[PDB]
Amino acid sequence: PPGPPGFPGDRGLPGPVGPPGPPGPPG
Amino acid sequence: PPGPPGFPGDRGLPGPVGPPGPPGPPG
Amino acid sequence: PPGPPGFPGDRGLPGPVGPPGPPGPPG
Repeated sequence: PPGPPGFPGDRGLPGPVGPPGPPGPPG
Repeated sequence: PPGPPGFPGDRGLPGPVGPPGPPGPPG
Repeated sequence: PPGPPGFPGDRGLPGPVGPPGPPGPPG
């Protein structure tokens, strides 16, 4: 008889860090 | 006897890029 | 026969927030 389903996979890697933000308000 | 368990699932796909940084400090 | 493949892993989490932007214009 056929075996049972394989074990579910691991969660993926986290995404990369986001890019830098934009310039702040004028002084 | 039944066959072996199936092959393990693949790791999930990488997550999306993180959000852009917040605005900088005042000038 | 071996069982079917395992369910694929769930997608990774979004990355953390990017660095703060630079200081704003001198104004």
